[PDB]
Amino acid sequence: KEVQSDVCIVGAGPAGMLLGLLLAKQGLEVIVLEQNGDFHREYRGEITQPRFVQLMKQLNLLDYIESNSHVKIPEVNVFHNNVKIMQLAFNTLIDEESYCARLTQPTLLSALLDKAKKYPNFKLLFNTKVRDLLREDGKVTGVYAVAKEGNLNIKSRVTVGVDGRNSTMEKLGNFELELDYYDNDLLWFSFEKPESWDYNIYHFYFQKNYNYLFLPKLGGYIQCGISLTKGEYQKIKKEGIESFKEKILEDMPILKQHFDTVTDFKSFVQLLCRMRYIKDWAKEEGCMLIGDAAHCVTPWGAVGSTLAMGTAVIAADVIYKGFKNNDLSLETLKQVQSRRKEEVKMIQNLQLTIEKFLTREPIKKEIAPLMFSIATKMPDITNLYKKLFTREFPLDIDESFIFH
Amino acid sequence: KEVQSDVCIVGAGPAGMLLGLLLAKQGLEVIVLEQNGDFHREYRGEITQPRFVQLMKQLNLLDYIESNSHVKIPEVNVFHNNVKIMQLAFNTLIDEESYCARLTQPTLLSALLDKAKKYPNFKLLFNTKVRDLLREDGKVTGVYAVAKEGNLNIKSRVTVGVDGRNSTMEKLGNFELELDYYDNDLLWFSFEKPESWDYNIYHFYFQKNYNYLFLPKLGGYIQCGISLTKGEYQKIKKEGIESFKEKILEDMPILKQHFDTVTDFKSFVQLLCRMRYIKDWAKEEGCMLIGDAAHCVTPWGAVGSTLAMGTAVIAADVIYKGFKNNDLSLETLKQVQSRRKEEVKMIQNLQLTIEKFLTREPIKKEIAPLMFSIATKMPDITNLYKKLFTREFPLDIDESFIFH
Amino acid sequence: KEVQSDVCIVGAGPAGMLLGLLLAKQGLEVIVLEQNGDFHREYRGEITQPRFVQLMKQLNLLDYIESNSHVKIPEVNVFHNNVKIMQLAFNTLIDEESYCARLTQPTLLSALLDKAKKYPNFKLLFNTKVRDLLREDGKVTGVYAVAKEGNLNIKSRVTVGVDGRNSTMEKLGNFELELDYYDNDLLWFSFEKPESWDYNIYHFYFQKNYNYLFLPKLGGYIQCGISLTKGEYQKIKKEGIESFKEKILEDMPILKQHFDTVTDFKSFVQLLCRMRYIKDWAKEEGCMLIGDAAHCVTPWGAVGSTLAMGTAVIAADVIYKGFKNNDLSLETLKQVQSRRKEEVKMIQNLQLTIEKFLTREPIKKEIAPLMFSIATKMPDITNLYKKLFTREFPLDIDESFIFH
Ligand SMILES: Cc1cc2nc3c(=O)[nH]c(=O)nc-3n(C[C@H](O)[C@H](O)[C@H](O)COP(=O)(O)OP(=O)(O)OC[C@H]3O[C@@H](n4cnc5c(N)ncnc54)[C@H](O)[C@@H]3O)c2cc1C
Ligand SMILES: Cc1cc2nc3c(=O)[nH]c(=O)nc-3n(C[C@H](O)[C@H](O)[C@H](O)COP(=O)(O)OP(=O)(O)OC[C@H]3O[C@@H](n4cnc5c(N)ncnc54)[C@H](O)[C@@H]3O)c2cc1C
Ligand SMILES: Cc1cc2nc3c(=O)[nH]c(=O)nc-3n(C[C@H](O)[C@H](O)[C@H](O)COP(=O)(O)OP(=O)(O)OC[C@H]3O[C@@H](n4cnc5c(N)ncnc54)[C@H](O)[C@@H]3O)c2cc1C
Ligand SMILES: CCCCCC/C=C\CCCCCCCC(=O)O[C@H](COC(=O)CCCCCCC/C=C/CCCCCCCC)COP(=O)(O)OC[C@H](O)CO
Ligand SMILES: CCCCCC/C=C\CCCCCCCC(=O)O[C@H](COC(=O)CCCCCCC/C=C\CCCCCCCC)COP(=O)(O)OC[C@H](O)CO
Ligand SMILES: CCCCCC/C=C\CCCCCCCC(=O)O[C@H](COC(=O)CCCCCCC/C=C\CCCCCCCC)COP(=O)(O)OC[C@H](O)CO
Repeated sequence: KEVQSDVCIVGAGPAGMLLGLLLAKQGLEVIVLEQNGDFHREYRGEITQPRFVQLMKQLNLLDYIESNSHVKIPEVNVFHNNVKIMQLAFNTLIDEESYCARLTQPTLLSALLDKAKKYPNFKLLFNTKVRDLLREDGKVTGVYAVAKEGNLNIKSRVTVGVDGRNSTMEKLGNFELELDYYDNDLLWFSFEKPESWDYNIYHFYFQKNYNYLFLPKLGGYIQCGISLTKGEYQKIKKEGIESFKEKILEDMPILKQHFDTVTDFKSFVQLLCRMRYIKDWAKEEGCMLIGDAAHCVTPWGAVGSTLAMGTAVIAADVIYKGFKNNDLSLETLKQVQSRRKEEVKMIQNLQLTIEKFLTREPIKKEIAPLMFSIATKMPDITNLYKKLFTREFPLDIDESFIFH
Repeated sequence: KEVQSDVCIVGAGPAGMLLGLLLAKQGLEVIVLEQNGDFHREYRGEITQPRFVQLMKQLNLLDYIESNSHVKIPEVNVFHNNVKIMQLAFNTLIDEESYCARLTQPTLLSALLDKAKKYPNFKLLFNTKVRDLLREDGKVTGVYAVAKEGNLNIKSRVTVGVDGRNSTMEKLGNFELELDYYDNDLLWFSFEKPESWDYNIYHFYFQKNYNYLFLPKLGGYIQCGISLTKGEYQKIKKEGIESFKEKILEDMPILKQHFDTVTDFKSFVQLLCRMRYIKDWAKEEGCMLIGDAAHCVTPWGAVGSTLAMGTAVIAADVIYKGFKNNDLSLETLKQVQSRRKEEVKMIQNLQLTIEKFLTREPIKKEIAPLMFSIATKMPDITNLYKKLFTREFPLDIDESFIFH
Repeated sequence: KEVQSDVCIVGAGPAGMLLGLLLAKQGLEVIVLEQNGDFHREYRGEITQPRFVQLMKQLNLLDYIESNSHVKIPEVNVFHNNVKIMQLAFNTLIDEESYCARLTQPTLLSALLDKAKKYPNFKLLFNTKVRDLLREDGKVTGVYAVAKEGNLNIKSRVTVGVDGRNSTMEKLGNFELELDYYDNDLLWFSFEKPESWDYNIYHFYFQKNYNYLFLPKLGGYIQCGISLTKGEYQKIKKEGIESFKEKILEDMPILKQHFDTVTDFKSFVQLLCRMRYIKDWAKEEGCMLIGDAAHCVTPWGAVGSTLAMGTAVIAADVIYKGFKNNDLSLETLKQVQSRRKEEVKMIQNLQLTIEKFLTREPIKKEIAPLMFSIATKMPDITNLYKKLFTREFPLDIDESFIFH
């Protein structure tokens, strides 16, 4: 059918969903579309940042978010050859409360949906794959989508895409990619937590054969990612499962119990560490790109979700200002990028610098952990930690967006 | 009065001058405006790069330029506490001709002008500072300038600004700065060459107090740049000339003879190591920013002039193609940036990495040279050399640009 | 025959000898057996630590030992390509007197023997090589040895093995060895001291071909050790003496006068840099392994003798406590290991980290020296110096062990 509204957010991710309710409490007609059936269809990570806590307290949602199931990671540890080389507790970064949080994306999305659906002007449609844009009169008037019931021409003055790195809307509008980075990947597998370890951990190991990352998998497990170069996993698959198991157990002898029942490669998940940046997030009238669709980043420090959420809150700010001033021009849509540009670019440069440490070249794989140990012992490093984990000042938002 | 041409180039530096004649030999009408009375008025540099040799040989200009006054520099040396830690002969980078050169901008510009003025369709005006842009019918039509003898209203299909880092057309057209970096400065002074030293040198020194750069100043002298942090030269002036002289002679005792007659700071010249990148070099029809006005860089590797010249060559190719096809809109003008983007950005990122070694912070200052040594002993380092000093492939340009 | 006492110490090296007299003044019955004829038979080193001085002045023995012949080494220097990269004066590590000391093991052992022989309950037998343990009634009750006159069945409640790395009692009791490290060796030779050098030196040199160590050999000479990889010595011997001499003199031209008279490999002495750690030093009643037989280490920093002496002091404390308490079970003998474990493991890990600098691999050999320079320029290097050279707190022992 034909339904008309004010804001159409393609994608029900953590960003759009946030952008879903921030406008919903402002009295705007909001429709949020997702192609999936729910938030459980795809696993998009669990670890968050102290920046997330900062934003939740800034929006006065910290207590409501904390009431759900979560785990507080107090610090991050880096080991070299099973010897600790760096330690950083998140509570020393800012005076207020700060901590990493194992908080599943489905649970946070469910909480946001529960809070948002109390507003009648909010409509969330699942199983709705957007097909194209109603680019009419030289501007984006709405979107043509298929609901699965029928075909919808859903019109809105603003159409915002948060479709993630695998965004179809990136090419529906002529959005030019000015940064496409893909150099490494991760091999994820979950194993039962050993009794010698803690559950609330955030660990990175430099070892002889591979580099490892250990995170608190939901349910009392430990979720470990092995860092590999792009195009190296199929070489390992050809080389044989036995060699991979031997090289892993030589590096991490405690994984022997889990690998005793491992005999093949299909228990691992290949995560592609992609990073992207759109040349201009808004270039037409009524269309703009925020979230992972525009500034997706690598999962080092768990900054991607918080970055998307901050960009979504800035976009809600700009959209509300445009509605109040009756000025939703494209130059108003440039404001979102002009405000998030410094944060996003600084974060992306930090991620590039961190990814430089993951080199697996003959001499560089051996000099990287020592380089990391030198870098973490500089007196400046603390500031860098803040640049990577906290927002120095809260995002300038109107007091109307604060929840009570 | 009323002067009508095809191309109007504001700026007669090495880039525009090249763009001045590359189109001039194509048969187009070219007018080049310069505020200075000659090329000798400002000192704009001496050192070139093997990229310059590659570009000259590609255009079949190498013999003509090499017939002038130049000094071939075969290698760059780096020292730590007066002990060499790095060496690189340029002839090993590529199989063709590869060498740095001492070549003053005035003589290169004089050679280019001598070649260009033989074409009747090329005109050059000196002491003609551009004031306004003749923006009419929603597009840039020409420039209003003052010649010192009258007020000229020059009309041309293409108006190209190569004004340099201190560009007046940078704001006449609303051009945005995507990057603006300024972290260090160079204190330049020339001293007579000691008999122990060679003339065709390119030397860098990590010393106790200051880092030094030595280049062959024209006339049998040696020009030295002392690297300082931004805003630190005033502190040095306050502290006194005697302390500065003592710390300089402690680092480099060979400078004693020159400093025997230095009693004040009015002989050193301060250079601001600014690096800039324009968001989009073409944003209006009939106007464009290329060269140092768009992608000015730091003087680490002598890449600035060659980069500007390559941008000018690509711009000449694009402009000639557009004139041939009778299509000089904004879309075709936006091709120069797309064709120079990756090279310019890679060079700027390498410059940022190199400038990271110039830190004067308490702890980082003493380990920075050693880091540099570790950098120069990597197996990959030679590729980096090829990325910094040479061009992998010649510029994709039409055959009529080759001189005979 | 039949000899019955309290303590039987197999081995009369610096550790056991110390524990030989510490218990002797407690009134216990002690026999110390040594297979050698005297303390001059085997060269066991000359360099001590400030830790040794701390231990000697803790027992009120510093003035007695210092009355002998010794050379005070005030500092340790590290050079790279004949240029000093590190300096450390030991007196800045603790407020008390702190220095290294060239003190020949025969001299210290003779002083300890002279102090101990005044006690009639102390008996030392040279040329009495132990052969077996009298393990009876499910526990060790003594030793069967041969004195060169007769066969001695020595009976003692406590039997302590300090036989060293070549321990013959290491396998008499099934002592599990949980760390067997051997990666490098040292080629030792003594040469006449040049007048340009100081005698009391502790010098390390990173050079082009080999790494060198210079110590004050007794008699006004200089003891030099060339660091080599395991098994490389016989490759050098096959390659020829002349090539070895040329590569040595290229690295250290000051050695030309000594190497003018060198024409064979029979002047150098090969020392194997082994480092062992027994899993548990006490596993049954009436037997124990301490000292070099338990925690042998590499000779970097001169830590082995002081570590063995400290272990012997702790073992004497535990043995006296058990004898006074009348409790000499396995669980009270485990106290020595439980108390020395942290110190010994910290020292051994530091030795591993130091030995990592002695790599001779193609590219790693060149970045190792200036990797050493970086680590010595860290803000926390002084804590590492204190941990590697000094003891933070004195060993907790009774006043009865203090000499008067
Ligand atoms: C496999 C994986 C693992 C990750 N792990 C972590 C981690 O451990 N820690 C961390 O901090 N971050 C992690 N991330 C990143 C994190 O998920 C993102 O930063 C976050 O999702 C940002 O929100 P978003 O809405 O922009 O992205 P997404 O939530 O991924 O946006 C995509 C959403 O839009 C919908 N959609 C897409 N296209 C369409 C369309 N055409 N029509 C309709 N709906 C559409 C999808 O159904 C989905 O709901 C991970 C991401 C992935 C892909
Ligand atoms: C002190 C100094 C030293 C340098 N040393 C080196 C070096 O050793 N090596 C190296 O590789 N690079 C060096 N450079 C950089 C190098 O000079 C530039 O990168 C290069 O000239 C770029 O070419 P261009 O024509 O775009 O710039 P420019 O040479 O600056 O060209 C701009 C010209 O246009 C004129 N102009 C500006 N505005 C107007 C206007 N409104 N109307 C009319 N004319 C106008 C200017 O007067 C100037 O003549 C140095 C620069 C400086 C300032
Ligand atoms: C060549 C060399 C150079 C060294 N240089 C230094 C140095 O510069 N600085 C430093 O701090 N350390 C040095 N050391 C190490 C130092 O000698 C030992 O760490 C130290 O002696 C430890 O004390 P210990 O008595 O347990 O060892 P040792 O003195 O080696 O113990 C062996 C003793 O036990 C006796 N013994 C062994 N087996 C039997 C048996 N079956 N029956 C009877 N007696 C037996 C031997 O006769 C000898 O007296 C060096 C060692 C060597 C081999
Ligand atoms: C080399 C033979 C010995 C020569 C010395 C002779 C006798 C005595 C002097 C002993 C000095 C030994 C210095 C050891 C330095 C060292 O590695 O210690 C470290 C130094 O601290 C650092 O982490 C600083 C940077 C460390 C750099 C890596 C050092 C270990 C690596 C060795 C390999 C070197 C060759 C290169 C191989 C790899 C190339 C591909 C201890 O660190 P920590 O975490 O315990 O504490 C921090 C510290 O206090 C600084 O803040
Ligand atoms: C490797 C993955 C990391 C695993 C844990 C991830 C999760 C949490 C931990 C987060 C902490 C990460 C911080 C690492 C330190 C770091 O990036 O430092 C850097 C230090 O400075 C830099 O810019 C370093 C440049 C990039 C270094 C690349 C690493 C080189 C390693 C191996 C390849 C060897 C080839 C080079 C050898 C030559 C040496 C120079 C941050 O720089 P900055 O300018 O942003 O800030 C500087 C700072 O404030 C003080 O200098
Ligand atoms: C220093 C001023 C310039 C002096 C030279 C003058 C003229 C010409 C010579 C130019 C030679 C420049 C080469 C410098 C090395 C360099 O850029 O390498 C780098 C090597 O890798 C890096 O990114 C190194 C990190 C950047 C430098 C960090 C700053 C180090 C100094 C001080 C801060 C110390 C704390 C931070 C430590 C970080 C761990 C390394 C470029 O990386 P890449 O991936 O592009 O290339 C890899 C390469 O093949 C391996 O090295």
